[PDB]
Amino acid sequence: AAQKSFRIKQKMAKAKKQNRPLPQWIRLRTNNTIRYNAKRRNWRRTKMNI
Amino acid sequence: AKQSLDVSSDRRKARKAYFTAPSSQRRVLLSAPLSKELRAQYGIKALPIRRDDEVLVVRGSKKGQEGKISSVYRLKFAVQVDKVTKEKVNGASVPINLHPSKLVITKLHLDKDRKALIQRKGGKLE
Amino acid sequence: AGVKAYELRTKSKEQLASQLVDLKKELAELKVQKLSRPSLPKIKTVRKSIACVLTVINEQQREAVRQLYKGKKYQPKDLRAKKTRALRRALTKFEASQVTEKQRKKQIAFPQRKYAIKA
Amino acid sequence: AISKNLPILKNHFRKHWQERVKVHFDQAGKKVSRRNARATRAAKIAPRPLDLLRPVVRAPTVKYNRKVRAGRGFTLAEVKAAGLTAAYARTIGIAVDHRRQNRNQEIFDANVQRLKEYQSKIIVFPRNGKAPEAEQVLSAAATFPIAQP
Amino acid sequence: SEKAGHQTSAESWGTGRAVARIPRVGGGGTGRSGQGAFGNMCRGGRMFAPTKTWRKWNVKVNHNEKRYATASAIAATAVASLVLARGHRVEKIPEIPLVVSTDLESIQKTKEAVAALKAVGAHSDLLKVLKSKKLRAGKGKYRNRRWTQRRGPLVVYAEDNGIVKALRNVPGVETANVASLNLLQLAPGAHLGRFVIWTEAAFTKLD
RNA sequence: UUGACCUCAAAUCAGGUAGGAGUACCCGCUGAACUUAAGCAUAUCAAUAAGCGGAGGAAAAGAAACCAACCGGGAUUGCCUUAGUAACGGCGAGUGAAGCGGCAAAAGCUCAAAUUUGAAAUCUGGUACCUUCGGUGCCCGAGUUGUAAUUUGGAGAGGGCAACUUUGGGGCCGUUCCUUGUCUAUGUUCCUUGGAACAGGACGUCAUAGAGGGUGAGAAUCCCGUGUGGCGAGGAGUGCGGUUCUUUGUAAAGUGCCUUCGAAGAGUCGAGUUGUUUGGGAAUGCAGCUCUAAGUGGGUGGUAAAUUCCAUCUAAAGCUAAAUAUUGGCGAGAGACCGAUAGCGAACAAGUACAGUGAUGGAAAGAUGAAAAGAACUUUGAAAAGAGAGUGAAAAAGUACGUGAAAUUGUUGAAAGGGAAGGGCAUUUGAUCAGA
RNA sequence: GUCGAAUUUGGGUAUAGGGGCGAAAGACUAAUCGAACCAUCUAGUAGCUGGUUCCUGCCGAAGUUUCCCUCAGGAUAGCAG
RNA sequence: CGUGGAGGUCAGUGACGAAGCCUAGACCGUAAGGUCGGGUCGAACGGCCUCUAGUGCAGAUCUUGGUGGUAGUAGCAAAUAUUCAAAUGAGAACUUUGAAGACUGAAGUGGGGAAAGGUUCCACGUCAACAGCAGUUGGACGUGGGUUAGUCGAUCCUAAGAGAUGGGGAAGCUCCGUUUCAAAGGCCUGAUUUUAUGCAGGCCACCAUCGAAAGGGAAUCCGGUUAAGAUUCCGGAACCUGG
RNA sequence: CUAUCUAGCGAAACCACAGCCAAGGGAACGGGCUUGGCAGAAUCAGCGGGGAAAGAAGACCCUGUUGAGCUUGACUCUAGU
RNA sequence: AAACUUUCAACAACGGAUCUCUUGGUUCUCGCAUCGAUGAAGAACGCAGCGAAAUGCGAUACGUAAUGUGAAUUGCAGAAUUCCGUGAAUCAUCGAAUCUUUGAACGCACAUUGCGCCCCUUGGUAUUCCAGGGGGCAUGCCUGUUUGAGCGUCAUUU
Ligand SMILES: [K+]
Ligand SMILES: [Mg+2]
Ligand SMILES: [Mg+2]
Ligand SMILES: [Mg+2]
Ligand SMILES: [Mg+2]
Ligand SMILES: [Mg+2]
Ligand SMILES: [Mg+2]
Ligand SMILES: [Mg+2]
Ligand SMILES: [Mg+2]
Ligand SMILES: [Mg+2]
Ligand SMILES: [Mg+2]
Ligand SMILES: [Mg+2]
Ligand SMILES: [Mg+2]
Ligand SMILES: [Mg+2]
Ligand SMILES: [Mg+2]
Ligand SMILES: [Mg+2]
Ligand SMILES: [Mg+2]
Ligand SMILES: [Mg+2]
Ligand SMILES: [Mg+2]
Ligand SMILES: [Mg+2]
Ligand SMILES: [Mg+2]
Ligand SMILES: [Mg+2]
Ligand SMILES: [Mg+2]
Ligand SMILES: [Mg+2]
Ligand SMILES: [Mg+2]
Ligand SMILES: [Mg+2]
Ligand SMILES: [Mg+2]
Ligand SMILES: [Mg+2]
Ligand SMILES: [Mg+2]
Ligand SMILES: [Mg+2]
Ligand SMILES: [Mg+2]
Ligand SMILES: [Mg+2]
Ligand SMILES: [Mg+2]
Ligand SMILES: [Mg+2]
Ligand SMILES: [Mg+2]
Ligand SMILES: [Mg+2]
Ligand SMILES: [Mg+2]
Ligand SMILES: [Mg+2]
Ligand SMILES: [Mg+2]
Ligand SMILES: [Mg+2]
Ligand SMILES: [Mg+2]
Ligand SMILES: [Mg+2]
Ligand SMILES: [Mg+2]
Ligand SMILES: [Mg+2]
Ligand SMILES: [Mg+2]
Ligand SMILES: [Mg+2]
Ligand SMILES: [Mg+2]
Ligand SMILES: [Mg+2]
Ligand SMILES: [Mg+2]
Ligand SMILES: [Mg+2]
Ligand SMILES: [Mg+2]
Ligand SMILES: [Mg+2]
Ligand SMILES: [Mg+2]
Ligand SMILES: [Mg+2]
Ligand SMILES: [Mg+2]
Ligand SMILES: [Mg+2]
Ligand SMILES: [Mg+2]
Ligand SMILES: [Mg+2]
Ligand SMILES: [Mg+2]
Ligand SMILES: [Mg+2]
Ligand SMILES: [Mg+2]
Ligand SMILES: [Mg+2]
Ligand SMILES: [Mg+2]
Ligand SMILES: [Mg+2]
Ligand SMILES: [Mg+2]
Ligand SMILES: [Mg+2]
Ligand SMILES: [Mg+2]
Ligand SMILES: [Mg+2]
Ligand SMILES: [Mg+2]
Ligand SMILES: [Mg+2]
Ligand SMILES: [Mg+2]
Repeated sequence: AAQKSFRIKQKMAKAKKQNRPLPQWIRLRTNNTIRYNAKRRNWRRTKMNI
Repeated sequence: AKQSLDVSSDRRKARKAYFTAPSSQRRVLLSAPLSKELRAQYGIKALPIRRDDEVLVVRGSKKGQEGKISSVYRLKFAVQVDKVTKEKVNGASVPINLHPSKLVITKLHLDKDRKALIQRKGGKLE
Repeated sequence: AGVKAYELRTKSKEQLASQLVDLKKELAELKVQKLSRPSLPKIKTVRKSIACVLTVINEQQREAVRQLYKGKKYQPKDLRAKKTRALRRALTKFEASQVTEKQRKKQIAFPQRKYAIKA
Repeated sequence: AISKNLPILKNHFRKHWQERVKVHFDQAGKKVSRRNARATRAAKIAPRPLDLLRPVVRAPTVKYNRKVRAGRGFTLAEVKAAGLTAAYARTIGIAVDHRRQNRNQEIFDANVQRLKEYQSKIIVFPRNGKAPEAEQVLSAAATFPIAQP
Repeated sequence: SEKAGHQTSAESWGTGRAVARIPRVGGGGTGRSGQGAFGNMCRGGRMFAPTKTWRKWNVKVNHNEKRYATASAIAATAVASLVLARGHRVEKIPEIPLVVSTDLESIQKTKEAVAALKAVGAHSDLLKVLKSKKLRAGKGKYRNRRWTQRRGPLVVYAEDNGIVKALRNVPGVETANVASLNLLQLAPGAHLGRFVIWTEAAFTKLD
C-alpha cells in the first residue's frame, strides 16, 4: 500500500528472499529426489493473502 | 532362530535401520575381513574398515586389484580405493565404490585405538 | 582449529573477555573479507570460537553464583533443578513418608512378618 | 420385517454398538502377564504363599447352602479362639473379616481347626534372626484345601 | 482404519448438473475438489464392508474331536505308505515307526544330533530340506514369510535333556514332547503321515 | 494519651500456587436430532453426538446406613454367568439390570464428637550453624473460637489386680529393577554361466548361531547381526541378603480378669410436590422448592397404608495398591492385512502446493543403471537438436529414464469398399499352418 | 429516468442465521436466501430410480387367495427348487 | 473355470532368462479357460491336495486417470491506423531509432495518490514455458541493484463505537456494565534533611485502555543529484519541541 | 466489420452404432426390420425439413404413509405474561 | 488405378496399465508414565562458504558445552591427515548452557516491531532533559511480614 506495517513488510521480505529457483548444487547430492522448487511463488499467479 | 524379544526379524524394520544408520553405526556395518596372513597374525576375523587400510579386492570385476583406501564413503555405504578407478571417456578418472565385505584387509592402519580394538576383540601381538 | 573449552577453562574472566573481544574483531574483519573473497569458510571457526568463549564465561559466572548460594535455601530458579513442573510440585521424600504417631506405633508393633509354609 | 416361521429374536444392536466392541485379542498376552506378575510378586514378597489363608464358609441362598466354600477372612471370634490377635494374624498371613459372624458351631470349629493347622504348618521368621531360606510354597489354598463336610 | 475414506466433508451435488449423484468433495483449487467420495467405487473412498477386528479368528473345536484327530495322525505316522505319500523320503529305512535309543534325548550338540539322525536313516529327509528351500511366490515374501521349505522329521522325546536345542537349528526338523503332541506337526497341511522319530522313553510313554 | 483485640485493607512486602496444552482411556455437567416405530406425538436413537468444567498413569470406586432371608455371605473393581431374564414399554417398536455361583486381584483403614489441665505437650516462617528431599538452637508468629498425644464402633475409654511377650534409623557390599557399553562360530577352496556368483555342480566347516538385513542375482559359513555366555559403566531404591558402629527404652505396643461407661456427623435423614432419569413398576437415582426428625434411634428389606414383630447394616465427614480402561504420548514385538487409483489425506520438501474473507477445504506426486560409467570427440544446424562415435550386460535403460497394455496415432505391408460397418451357415479364391 | 438533497460516495463503526436488515420485492444478508456459509451427527432414512462382475448342467415360476393407514409395499396361501 | 493370500507337497520352474506384455502362429476343453511356439523383458514364479477372501465387470448421467471423432473446425472481427527506411538479430507486420500519418484532446490514453498488490520499480543477461499470431521485446525467465525524514505520515487525541477493572449473572465456555453500591490518587512541599522521606504541615479525582495513514494535530523550503530514492540525499536557507 | 480464402494459433457442445427414401407392420410417427424405390470416390459454401437434435433425472399433473415456507380455536406443547 | 475409409501385423508414437519391487500405511500384542509461570503446545522472523524447502537450531542460531566412539564430511569448495590423538564426524550420547519476537503470556497496548514507570550504571554540566547497558513493574489465591482503617470494640490515662 506504500504505507505498510512492519509486520507486512517483514512477510514481504521473507517472500522476496525465498522467491528463488532451486540451488543447482542440490541435484548433485547423493540421493536427492528433489528436482525443482515446488513452492515457488509469483505475484502474477498466486496471491500471498498477506 | 532368534530367541530374545528385543531383536526383530522384520525385514522392513531391518532395512529401515540399515538405510537410516548414522555414521557411527555405518562404520561397523562397513567391516571387512582380514586377509589370511592378517587373520593369522592378529587372531581376529574382521574389522571395521579404515581410511589407510590396505585391501585386496576378492569379488567383482576388480578382483585381484590392490590399493590403499582413499575414503570410507559411509554415506554411500562404500569405500574408495586409490588406483582402483574408472577411466571416463573425457579423460578424467573417478573412484570405484567397493563394498568392504568384498575386500580383504592386507595391512591394517594401526594406532593406539586400533591396537586397543584388536586386543579387545582378542587379538594377539597388537 | 578454533578454541578449546578445556584451555579456556584455565583462564581468568578478564582473559576470557579479552579473547572474546579479539574474536569479535576477527569475525568483523572476516565478514569484511567475505564480501570480496568467495566461499570463505574460515568464519565458521571464529563463530564457533565466540560461542565456546561465551559458553565458558557463562559456565564460570554460573559456577561462581552457585558457590555464592551454596547450602542456603532459595537458590535462583534457573539454578534450581529443572525436573518437570509436576515433579517439582510433588511431595518431597520427607513428606509422604511422614506418618502419625499412632500409625508409627502400630506399624512398629505389627509389621508384615516373614513366614513360610513348611507342612 | 416379519418373515416365515422363526423364533422372535431380541438382538439389541440399535445403538452405536460398534463403538464398544471388546475383542479379547489380548487373552494370551494377559495370561502371560498375570503369570509374570505372580512370579515377580512371589519373588518380591518373603517366602510366602502368594495369598492369605481363607476360612471355610457356607454359601447363602439355598441353591448353594448345601456346599461350602472359601470366605473372605476369619472372624474375630475364630482368631481369638485360635489364640491369635487379629493384627498379628493379618501380619502372619491370615485374612481377617470383622464383618462375618459365627452362628454355626460346625463352621466355627472348622475355621479354628484350620487356623491351628496353619499355625502348626507355618514358620514365622524372626525380625532379627537367621531363619534359613525355607522353600516358599506358592499356594496356601492348595496346602489347606477346603473340604466339603 | 475405521475412518479411511470418510475423512472428508463431501456432499452429493444432487441431480441437475449432468454428473452422477455420488457425494463430491467441496471447495476448490486443488483437483480433489468435485471428486467422488465415500463410495466403494470411488477412488480414495471407503471400501465395501470395511474389514473389522471382531471377525471370528480362532475356531473352537471339541476337545475330544481334537484328540481324535491327534490319535489318527499318530497312528498314520506308523503307516509307511502314508509317510511316503507325505513327502518324507523313507524308502531305505527300517520298520516304521522308527524308535531310537533314549540317549538321543541327552545330545547337546547339533553335529552329533544330525549324525544320530543320519545314522538312524533320516539323512534323505534332512537333505530334502536344505534343497527344497525356495523363495516364496507372491507378496508374502515381504511380509516376514520370505522362504519356504519342506518339513523334515519330527523327533519325539519324553524328557528334554538337550535334544531340543541340539535340533532346533536343523532345518525342517521339529521336536516334540510326547506328552503334548501337536496335530499341526503330526499332519502338516492336513496331510497324514509325518515322519516321526520316537525315542524309546517317548514310545513307552505313548501308552 | 497509650497499649491491645476483632474485622477489613495496602505493599514491585518474604515465599509460593492457578491458568494454557494434550485430552485414546477417566470424573462430572449439559445435551440433540437424523433414525426405528413401515405415518407420528410417549417411546427409540440416547441418559449417545456436539458444547462445558476437572484428573492420572491409570482414573473412578472402595472397606457396607451392602447383599440377603441362607446351615447365611462380607470393601471396591474386572471377567464368565445370572440374562435377553425380573422388570420397563402408544405392554407397540423396543428396552432391560441385580443377588447368588466360578474366577482374576486382594488390604486395609482415620477423623469429628473426650479435660494435657501438674503445666499447647502442636505447627508455618525468619535467622545462625550443620551431616541440607532435612536437623538443632534462638526469635517472632499461628493457635485455647483448640494445634499435639489418646479412640473410630471390628470398637474403645476411665478406674483395680496380675504378670508375660515384642521393638528404631542411618552405614558398607551384594541382591532387585532401569538405562547402557563391549567381547564371544564356521569357506570367499575348485569348475561352469554371468557385467556382477549371492546361481548350478564338487569338496568342506560351524550350528544352544539355517531369525533378519547388507553386499553388483536365491549367501548359516563375505559383513553386520543371530545363539550362548563373559566382562564392564551410570543410576533408581531399601523391596531383602549379609558385615559393622550403633540401643533404642525402666519409652512404646499387645494380651487376662473386675467395674463404671461408651461421646458416633442436621436445612441432614425423611416427607410432599415438580422435573429429569432408571428395568425399578402407588414413584430407581438425581435436583429445585416447601415441610423438617430422632436416639432401645435411623436407613434398608423392590405393591401404596395402619398395626405387631423380625432381619441386616450404621448415613448425612475422610484415605487407600492390584486385578480394570486406553483410535493420545514414549519404547518395543508381530500379521493367512494393503502393495502407489491399494494402504492413513500424506511411502515423496503432506496437512505440503493450492482454494476460500473466514470457519474450513485439501491434492497430485515412488522405480535409469551394479556403478553416472549421465554420452569425451567428429560432423550438420543460429539453436534446440540430429547423425555418427562412445559408456554400459542392455540406450529395445538417455534422468521426457525398469517393464511399458489399451484407448488413440504415424509409416510400411496386405486386403476390401455403388447410401454404414460389424455377424451366422457353407463354399470359392489368396495368404498362412499343425499333424502322419 | 434523475441530476443540489428522501442526492452520490470512501473509510470507520453497529446489527448474525428462525437471526439481522427491509421506503416491503420474501428483497438483501460475499455469484448462496420462502431461512447464509462451514464442520460434525451422517455411510441420516427411502415401500422410489439406477447398477449389481465367470462357465456349463438339471429343474423351473407368478402377476392369483386372505389381511394390512394396503392400491408402486408387505405378510399369507398358492405356483418353484 | 479363473484371481490375491495361507498350510503341505512336487528335494517343481528360473539370469543358459521368472513374472508381465505383444503375437488374422499351433494344440486341448461345449465353455469358463488351459497349454505351446515366436518377439519383448528382466527376478521371481508355478502344478497338485487343502485353507482363506477386500476373488471375476460393459453398463451404475459409476470413480480416478488417459484418449478420440467433432477438427486444423468454431473461431482469434468493440475501443478510427497504420506506413517507409535503417539497426539488431539465425529469424522482424509486432524489438530499437529516425521519418510520416493518427488518436487520447486537461471530466485525458497526461501528472499524482488512497485501498489492494508486493518487487511488478531499475540495470545486465536472456527466450524452454507465458504474452490465445509473433517476438530479438516484456509486468516473463536468470542474476543483482534500489525505498535515507526532528519538520511527510503513523506514533498522540477523541468520534460512532470497542472493551478490562470494581461488582453482579452464568453449570460453564463466558455475559452485563464503563463510572458504575470500590478504601480505585499522584504531585507538591513546611519540615525531615537519624534520608529531601516514613512518620509528618497543607492543594486537587465521579476514573483503564482501544478506536481515524480523509476528522483534530508542534515544526521545511528552494535548487541540484540517481539506472532506479527525495519536502528524506547534497548545497544553501529556515523552523519547532525538549533541555 | 464479419462470414469467405490464406499464414500462424486453436477450443467446445455432442457422440449406442450410425446416417437416402416410400409404404407396411411394429411400444399405434423407423436410419436399421419387411417389401419395394434405388444406389459411384473425395468434397466446398450455405441452409435450417429431419436427427421425435442439444441444453436439465419435467418446474405442470399424479404417486410417496418424502419435506419445507406460510396460516388457523387442527392435534400436542412452549417462551412470555 | 490412386486418394480416402476400415481391418490386421511389424516398427515407431500417445499414455502409464500390467508385472516385480517397498525406509509407507493398517491392525494386533507387550512394556512404560514424562508438557507448562524454572514459561508449555503453537506461531512469526531469522541462522549455513555456496539452501528455496524438509530437518535442525536461536544473534553462542543446520549450532556451544559435557560424555562416548575413534578418523571422518562429501555436491562442490575449504580444512585436515598431529590425525599412536583431550581427537574427525551433517556420528552417537546428552546431565551444562544459549534459547530472537511471541504465545496461558505477565508494565500498558498491539491492524503500532506503539507508549510508560522503578532501581543500578555509563555518556552528554545533569536527581529532574536526552541517550546507551543491566535488572525489574500482570491477575486471583494461600501462609507469613510490615504499614494502616473502622465510636466494631477492650483496657488505662482522663
Ligand atoms: K421453503
Ligand atoms: Mg488479477
Ligand atoms: Mg482408501
Ligand atoms: Mg503374481
Ligand atoms: Mg514479592
Ligand atoms: Mg444412524
Ligand atoms: Mg418413523
Ligand atoms: Mg419408512
Ligand atoms: Mg416422517
Ligand atoms: Mg462429547
Ligand atoms: Mg501427566
Ligand atoms: Mg493398573
Ligand atoms: Mg484414586
Ligand atoms: Mg466401618
Ligand atoms: Mg462384596
Ligand atoms: Mg437361558
Ligand atoms: Mg435406555
Ligand atoms: Mg492405644
Ligand atoms: Mg560373528
Ligand atoms: Mg539379494
Ligand atoms: Mg457417622
Ligand atoms: Mg438432563
Ligand atoms: Mg463413607
Ligand atoms: Mg476416594
Ligand atoms: Mg494414496
Ligand atoms: Mg514408473
Ligand atoms: Mg534389457
Ligand atoms: Mg520405459
Ligand atoms: Mg493400440
Ligand atoms: Mg409474493
Ligand atoms: Mg449405502
Ligand atoms: Mg423343463
Ligand atoms: Mg389399520
Ligand atoms: Mg417401477
Ligand atoms: Mg487381498
Ligand atoms: Mg519370459
Ligand atoms: Mg491383436
Ligand atoms: Mg533388477
Ligand atoms: Mg470387491
Ligand atoms: Mg470398464
Ligand atoms: Mg451388465
Ligand atoms: Mg460414463
Ligand atoms: Mg472422465
Ligand atoms: Mg476459421
Ligand atoms: Mg466474433
Ligand atoms: Mg479495433
Ligand atoms: Mg516507431
Ligand atoms: Mg473523438
Ligand atoms: Mg483529436
Ligand atoms: Mg520494467
Ligand atoms: Mg503466442
Ligand atoms: Mg513463439
Ligand atoms: Mg525479474
Ligand atoms: Mg506532520
Ligand atoms: Mg464486556
Ligand atoms: Mg489511539
Ligand atoms: Mg489527518
Ligand atoms: Mg520516483
Ligand atoms: Mg539538508
Ligand atoms: Mg421412411
Ligand atoms: Mg401405421
Ligand atoms: Mg433414429
Ligand atoms: Mg432393402
Ligand atoms: Mg456415395
Ligand atoms: Mg443455421
Ligand atoms: Mg432440424
Ligand atoms: Mg423425473
Ligand atoms: Mg426433478
Ligand atoms: Mg400407500
Ligand atoms: Mg412438514
Ligand atoms: Mg524461550
